[PDB]
Amino acid sequence: FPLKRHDKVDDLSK
Amino acid sequence: HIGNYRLLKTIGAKVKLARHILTGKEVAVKIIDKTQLNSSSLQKLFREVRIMKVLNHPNIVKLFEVIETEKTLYLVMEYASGGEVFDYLVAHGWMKEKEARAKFRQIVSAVQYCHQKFIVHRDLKAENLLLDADMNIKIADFGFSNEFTFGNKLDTFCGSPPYAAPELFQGKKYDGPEVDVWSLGVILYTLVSGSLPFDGQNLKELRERVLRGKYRIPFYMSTDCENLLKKFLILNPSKRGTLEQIMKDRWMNVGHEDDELKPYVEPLPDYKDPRRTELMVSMGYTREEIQDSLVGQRYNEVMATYLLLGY
Repeated sequence: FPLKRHDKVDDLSK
Repeated sequence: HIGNYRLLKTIGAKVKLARHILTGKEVAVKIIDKTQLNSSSLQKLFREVRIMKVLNHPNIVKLFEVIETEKTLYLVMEYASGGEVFDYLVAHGWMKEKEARAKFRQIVSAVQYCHQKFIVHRDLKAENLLLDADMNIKIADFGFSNEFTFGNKLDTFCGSPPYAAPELFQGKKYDGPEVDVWSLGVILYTLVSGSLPFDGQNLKELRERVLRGKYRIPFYMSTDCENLLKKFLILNPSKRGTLEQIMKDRWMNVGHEDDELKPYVEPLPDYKDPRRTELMVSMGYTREEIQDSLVGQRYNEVMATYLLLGY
């Protein structure tokens, strides 16, 4: 998949 | 202007390029407004600083000095002028396996060393891998990092989705190092292809894909790189390779017949270098305060000058 920035996330279980 | 630093242009809390007035050395200064942080944030900020002070590795961004005022915390950091691996990948598409291996040996050394110091990074990603002027890796951003013990699974499910181990998307108390091992697999994939192995239109797609744990192997990828990826990107955390296992892998050591990758050995401290000490004495410091600053690992102005003279 294309390289792109994602936001950091404190709680990935949601 | 702040302490012994002349502040120059913004390069990124604001990050400003600066010059250390006494040594003339270039540094990156993080300027952080404390006033508008909450207790939780404040707490994590002290933790991040404590962690940065412990880490001393050639492929980890070095902390030189901590300056505090009522309203502002300044972190004086090593400056990596090559920018992020992320933007390097966008500019060059990808790395040939030989270049990828040069970066990835430095990445793995750095992270395995964090683990030796009982620190998990938790946000390993292309944007957090910086490049210095000589195109060496400098790992940055310990904002999600924590200390760990083996007698303790960790509790907080922080990361960046495309790099995050599937146990983190789940509710699952986890062994910290193993989370960084997964993220390293994703990095390896992105250095050699220039693309991410797990993504989708939205995060629900991304999630599903990460949890399936299936990713596509492009036809140009060598058999060795493919087999290495299989040791990182394993759904069950307890059968992901260890970083010490992974250091001995064939892909890691192609062209390094005589120099297998092995765990980094932290150099003994040298707090009494005659050359640096003399220079500082003629700047007006005394040996007594150099000793107290260095032995106390104070990261004050004295310690910073001593460090900057050796850089």
